Amino acid sequence: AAMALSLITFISEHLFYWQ
Amino acid sequence: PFQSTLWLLVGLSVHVVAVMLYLLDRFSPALTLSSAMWFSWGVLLNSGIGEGAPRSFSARILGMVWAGFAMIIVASYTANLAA
Repeated sequence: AAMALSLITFISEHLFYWQ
Repeated sequence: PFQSTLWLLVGLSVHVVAVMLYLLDRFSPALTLSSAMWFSWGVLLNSGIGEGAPRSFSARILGMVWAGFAMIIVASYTANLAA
């Protein structure tokens, strides 16, 4: 469960940092 | 206190979770692959080998609970011999 929620955090950080 | 099937399943867990670190170290928006193996191996064995402090939240957010995985598995061990 934690590693599944890990990927979302990285995507959210990457997407937010993009803009 | 353990069966034959237990070791070969927990043993393969460290490497399959170690590799997740490296993938999260080469897409950061400062850990090498070799050091990642040490950090994953060390925490379960409770030994101060090298330094494996990672960077970035996503790579670190796994490290939040990965150490805690050492707690439960080792904790149940002493529980058995008492039982």
